[PDB]
Amino acid sequence: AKQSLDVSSDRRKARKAYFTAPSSQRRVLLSAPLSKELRAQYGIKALPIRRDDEVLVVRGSKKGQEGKISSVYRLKFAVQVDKVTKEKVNGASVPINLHPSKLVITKLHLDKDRKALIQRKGGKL
Amino acid sequence: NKLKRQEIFADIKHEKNKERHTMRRKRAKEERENPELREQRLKENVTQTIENTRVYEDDLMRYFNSNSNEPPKIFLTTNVNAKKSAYEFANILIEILPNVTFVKRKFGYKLKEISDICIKRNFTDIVIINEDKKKVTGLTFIHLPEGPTFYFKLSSFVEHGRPTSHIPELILNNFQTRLGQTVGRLFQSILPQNPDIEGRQVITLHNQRDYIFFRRHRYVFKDNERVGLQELGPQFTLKLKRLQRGIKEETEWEHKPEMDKEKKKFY
Amino acid sequence: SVRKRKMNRSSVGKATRRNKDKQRKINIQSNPIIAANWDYSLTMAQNYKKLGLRAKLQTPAGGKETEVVKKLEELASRSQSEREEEWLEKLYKKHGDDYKKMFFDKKLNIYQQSEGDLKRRLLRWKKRNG
Amino acid sequence: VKVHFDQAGKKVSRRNARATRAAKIAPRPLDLLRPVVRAPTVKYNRKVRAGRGFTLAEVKAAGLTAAYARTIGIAVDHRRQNRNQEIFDANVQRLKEYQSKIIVFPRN
Amino acid sequence: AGVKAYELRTKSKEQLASQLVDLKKELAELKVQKLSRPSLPKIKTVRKSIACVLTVINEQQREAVRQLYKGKKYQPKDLRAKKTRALRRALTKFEASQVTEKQRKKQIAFPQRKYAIKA
RNA sequence: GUUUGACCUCAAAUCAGGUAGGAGUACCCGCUGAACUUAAGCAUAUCAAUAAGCGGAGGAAAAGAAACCAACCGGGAUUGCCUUAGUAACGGCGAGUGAAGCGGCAAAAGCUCAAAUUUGAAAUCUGGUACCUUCGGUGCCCGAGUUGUAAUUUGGAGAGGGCAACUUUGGGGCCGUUCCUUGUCUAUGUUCCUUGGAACAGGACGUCAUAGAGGGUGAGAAUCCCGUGUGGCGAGGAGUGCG
RNA sequence: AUAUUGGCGAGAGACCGAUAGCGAACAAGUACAGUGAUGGAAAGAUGAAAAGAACUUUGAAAAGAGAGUGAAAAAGUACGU
RNA sequence: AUGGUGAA
RNA sequence: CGUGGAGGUCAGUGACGAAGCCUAGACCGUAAGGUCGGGUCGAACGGCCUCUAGUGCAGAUCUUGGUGGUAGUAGCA
RNA sequence: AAACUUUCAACAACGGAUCUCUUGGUUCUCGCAUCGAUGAAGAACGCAGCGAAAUGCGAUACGUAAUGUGAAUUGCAGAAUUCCGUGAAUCAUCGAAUCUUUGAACGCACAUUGCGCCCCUUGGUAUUCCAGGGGGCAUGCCUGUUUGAGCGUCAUU
Repeated sequence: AKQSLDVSSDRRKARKAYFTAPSSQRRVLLSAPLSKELRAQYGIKALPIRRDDEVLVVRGSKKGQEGKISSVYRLKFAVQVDKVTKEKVNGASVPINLHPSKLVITKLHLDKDRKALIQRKGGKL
Repeated sequence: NKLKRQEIFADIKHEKNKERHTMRRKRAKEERENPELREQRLKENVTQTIENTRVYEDDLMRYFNSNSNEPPKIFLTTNVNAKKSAYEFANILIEILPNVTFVKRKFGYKLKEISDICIKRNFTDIVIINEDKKKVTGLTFIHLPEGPTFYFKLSSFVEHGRPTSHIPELILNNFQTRLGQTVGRLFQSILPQNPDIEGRQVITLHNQRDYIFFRRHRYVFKDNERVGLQELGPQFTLKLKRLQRGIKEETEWEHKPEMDKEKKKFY
Repeated sequence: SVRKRKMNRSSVGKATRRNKDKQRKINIQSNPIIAANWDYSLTMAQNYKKLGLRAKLQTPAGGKETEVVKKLEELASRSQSEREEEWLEKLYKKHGDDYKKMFFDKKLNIYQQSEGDLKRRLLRWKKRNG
Repeated sequence: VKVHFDQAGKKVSRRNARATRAAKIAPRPLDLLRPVVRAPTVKYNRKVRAGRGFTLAEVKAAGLTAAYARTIGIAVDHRRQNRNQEIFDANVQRLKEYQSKIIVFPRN
Repeated sequence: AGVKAYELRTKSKEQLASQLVDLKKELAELKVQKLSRPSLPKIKTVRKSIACVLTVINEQQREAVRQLYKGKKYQPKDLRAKKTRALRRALTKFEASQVTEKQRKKQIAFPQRKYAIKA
């Protein structure tokens, strides 16, 4: 239940806020959960997603298939996983737009600020 | 913005056809001078149909299926409390199948109790037609000893041939799959192994998908490498289900809608 | 509206202000003893009755000591200039305690102050000194 | 045609206003100590109501000064007069009781 | 690709002037070479590099003017705080808090006391 | 002295420092002011101390500390609400017009000049300039100002002194609280089966709840993601409210 | 304390749901008309993802035919029902 | 009627 | 009797197809209308006890949008 | 009989009703005070690798610097980035910048992209002149400041 007077439970305001969100807010909105192995190691449930990290697809037609994220399409609220590709009729390859809630991270890409992000959220690298 | 979108893509579609075919008129003109240049196009550029892109013993012959040794007697029955169209359908099977007896099925004699009678009376196969409503829908061929049993679904029947008393010649198409040639095996067995050549009657069983079409025709030979044929007999479409393996106890294939998802395979 | 239509359309953004929670939960600011003994879950009038102190001195329209002792606890707990002192030294050594002579004097008592003024200041002088 | 839709809104407005005045004027009782006054006109003279301010006379008889009275939160009126004797007695008793209740904090 | 701001802050007046001449000429060269190319990336980076150099140069003039007008009354209008018009009028903190001499005595003699009412 | 020097007045300058215009306009303050329409034609009553026009402000404005209301065992700045009341009163008594004091409440806060001499000392202020801890302080110079700038007084009086063996006493930093802006962390199934392209659906089995508001995710998701709920850790500012 | 159809920023509704609701949910005070003051509309929805129909073939073009993608084109940028 | 725009 | 929304209830119905749309289909109600089968569809909806209203159309030289007969006619100088 | 006309049915057309949706509107409530001669509101000319409106911006031109976030942008093409860091981004924040021609519009002017003046000036010996760069020159009124003028008044052995 809503207790605060600051937050709004309006549908119209909430849908607008989401669809007209900037790239920085869309980084947080495109968060993926970690697999049970990484959750056991790092002691953290979910993180925002980036490029050079591996992933396993849980839900959809491409069920159980895995790979490494090529590009976070923040405009379309999507990731494009390499080797998870729909072959066009002309022989060309087009990547499927997956959503990061349906994905699960298997192997993170640890940078300096990424290490700091884990340490902030109560982690142990 | 539909009003913007409508004009932009209508013009683009208009632009593309001009460009597509001006390329092709130049293609036509270069092909007039050199026939060889056309040949290379046909090699690289492929039509890529579904058939092209499909996603990929002797003791049996006698033991499960009827051979050319006896006349096979086929116990044609109907599902309980059926109406005019089922017997109208039985009259079309009364001609095509070799030695049919029609049995009016009067409530009870569950299934094994039937098998006891057709052991004593010594039948080879059982065939049963069923009705949900006024249309015919399902057809079930069973072999009486051992029990290899095939279920089928009919979605087409339309009725100018009027055939003779001469016995028709068999023809089958596209049974590469082993499950396909076990159904091809059924229709090799269940239909007559007599073919009297004269009378010129042909029964087909074409299967280019998982759908099997059976038709009858009249073939006329002219010596100029061509044959003519007129439509005769019942129009028909079948679907295989089950393969119950025992009399009705076991399964081997049983169609689900979990297929159709592949768009290919074809069993 | 004309101007509001542009502000929703622009990529400047709006000066978004979330200040509705702060309009209710106001912190007390003017007394530390109260700052410790003030239940914010309670209202204004309920907090006063909990303390002991009166919230209203008039008969209110409509219907309806742990801390106060600590206020009584905090209730339990000037010299003269250099010239003034040195000037009073001159008067005392000259006359002694003759205030009539002291105020009829011209040279030392320049500002013609009364007997009561001079003697009062001498009493304060006799406290800090001899 | 005005409609008072904000009856509920403005009560919450006024309550929060009192809440702020309570937060800023922490130990003090929001309002000043007003006198007790006999109402005018034959119709209402039986009624005794809250007056505006005391008087220099009522303040002087209580045992405090006019300028000091305002700093301790006693409303003082200067145009009101002390014609009645019973009103004068009631107000003096009201102030003396108030002076026994007050606890004026030191300036250190 | 392109210049960095912090690198240009250490440079002199003449060095940044020299860098500006280099970048203005280089950009003028690529505009001539624009007709030869269907696509040219460097034209964007150089434009922004000129802009960055000009910002550092202009900063150095303004900080120098502020140094020569170090804490003296009535420095130029282009260096004063913008705020708004009404706030450039309207009494200052000192001017508003400026109280008459009588009221200061009355504040000392009788200040608004702090009190509670019960026990 | 047929020079020269005080002032007063009128000038001047691309000098120094300022400031006024215009936009917006719902509310407010002024100024100006119709007609259709109502009583029977229309001079008042009546549309209307309206609309348009004009001028001027602000976060509110305006109003306001009585040359007030009352007739009482008196009230006591102003503003607003309830009521007084559709009452008094006016109106070819007709279209009708339409208050106010009292009472209940909301909110409450009062004061500054001009007025008789600082005359034992213009005690005052502007500006320039030099420094300083710069919404300013100080030194120095300049001007204003006696045709009166400061202190003291405003009827509630007040001042001059005398007597109390009377009583009280400024201001500046520092770290906190507080207020504003902003960042960050904080629970629990993607467990099986069915159906579908897809599960967020049905069924089975569990967890969290100060979180089952809301939104997203390939269909109705507390438990997938963001939030929500309760808390915590900060950063940058404001500030005289106090510790 | 009071007023407030403007501005700035929120929180809401037994409101309207594309001939309604502001004139305007969209290249809207736009297109356009008037010498000018001014007057001033129409127009939302493919799918989950363009996977927007490759490639063969009919025609200078305009459109078709085979063939394919998709759960469905019995959803085709003339696009939900 | 008010206020404005145009005008052999 | 019906329509939009509200409270309550039916642990109501519903991708195994809600709503809508048709239908030489069937049943009920004197009727307003209600219910069901078939076909088309693709996501919400209904009965019951109450509440509420911008609630029911054949007309207004009605408003808006669409489409005919006139007509391949007058006409294109 | 066919054709023709009409009626019904089926399948196509035409049209956009119905249903469902909704980054929109309307109304109510709450809080706050924030435009302009430091040049606003408004108009015009432009600016992106490829753009119509919209949005942003002013020759530093869909931006520059600063601070935070931490690795995209994406309609298409093409560059990038050392990605264990001064750092991708049509990101957020926003305090420093630039800020064309105008507009209360402000050098003089009428509707002249003309008509100039002064200061500072780098270059073409620049002593002549020539060119470039940069800041000013509107009106009214206040406080001054200053060179004056005035038989306006008085003083003057």
